[PDB]
Amino acid sequence: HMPLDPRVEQFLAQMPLSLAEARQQFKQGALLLDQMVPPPPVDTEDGTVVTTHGPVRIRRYIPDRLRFSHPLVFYHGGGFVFGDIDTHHGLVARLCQTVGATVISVDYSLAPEAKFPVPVAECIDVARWAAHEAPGWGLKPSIVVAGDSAGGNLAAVVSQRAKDESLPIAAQLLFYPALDMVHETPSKRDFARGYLLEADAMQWFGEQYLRTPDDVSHPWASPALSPDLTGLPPALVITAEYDPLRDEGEAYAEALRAAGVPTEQIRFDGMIHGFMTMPIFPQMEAAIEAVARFLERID
Ligand SMILES: O=[N+]([O-])c1ccc(O)cc1
Ligand SMILES: O=[N+]([O-])c1ccc(O)cc1
Repeated sequence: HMPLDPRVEQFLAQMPLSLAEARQQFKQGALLLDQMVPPPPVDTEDGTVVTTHGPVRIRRYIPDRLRFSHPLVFYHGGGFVFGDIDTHHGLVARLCQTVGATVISVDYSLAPEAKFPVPVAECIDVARWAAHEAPGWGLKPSIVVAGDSAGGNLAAVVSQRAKDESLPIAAQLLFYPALDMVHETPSKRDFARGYLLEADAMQWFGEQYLRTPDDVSHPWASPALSPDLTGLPPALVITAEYDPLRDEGEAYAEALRAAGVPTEQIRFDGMIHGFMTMPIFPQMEAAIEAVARFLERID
């Protein structure tokens, strides 16, 4: 369908290890993008949450002007293997300042050192911590969960587990999430080479994160498999046109909508996976404005 965005096209055309080296390479790429398009200044405070699987470092972002009445809890992407609070600073800083929201960015345990479902547990525990702390920040105790890619998987799973875990969640923001590790979709078949997120990489991420191949069918790995989506938190689902994960994201949004979940589904045309941590693309800021607009309607 639609042409590639021009800046995206140029980026792809200009594109060209041990685990430690690969993690460093990912961090170096994130730094370079931040150097090209610097993040907004923002007040932050570091801390550590005691979870059921150990200490999890967090960073709380405080907006210049607080305008949104729920804390956001943000889970970074990176295939469950890469990324951290610093790689996703450019996005989180902008979410904080544009929405005018307190944001808790989470440094959950990475694979393969920690395996499925450890980060899911951690992410629930941090969300619960935030809900407990919210009144002392002058906020409502119901949280908004958010994440990109693998982080969007975590946000979606936390949301599905929330009622069972007595966790109050007001909304879920899924940025090009991974949701279905079982089924091939047309986008996954057709866009899995040459658009930054590759088939070989996704297979390797699964090998690092999952305990055994059978885990693909577990709903905490593949939340799109869950048959009952009724009563789940209001959902914003942002996809990229030329992303292998596009179709599972959009299908999940359709399923949420049909289950009576208030859902906004936005495809950014001509875009690729990862664009909301790539500030060289104006669509990153457009999508952050979509977040602000969506969250305005929650209260
Ligand atoms: O393991 N997986 O299926 C994944 C996980 C993350 C991602 O960005 C793509 C695929
Ligand atoms: O690490 N593992 O056990 C795996 C995980 C996923 C897969 O598709 C095959 C093997």
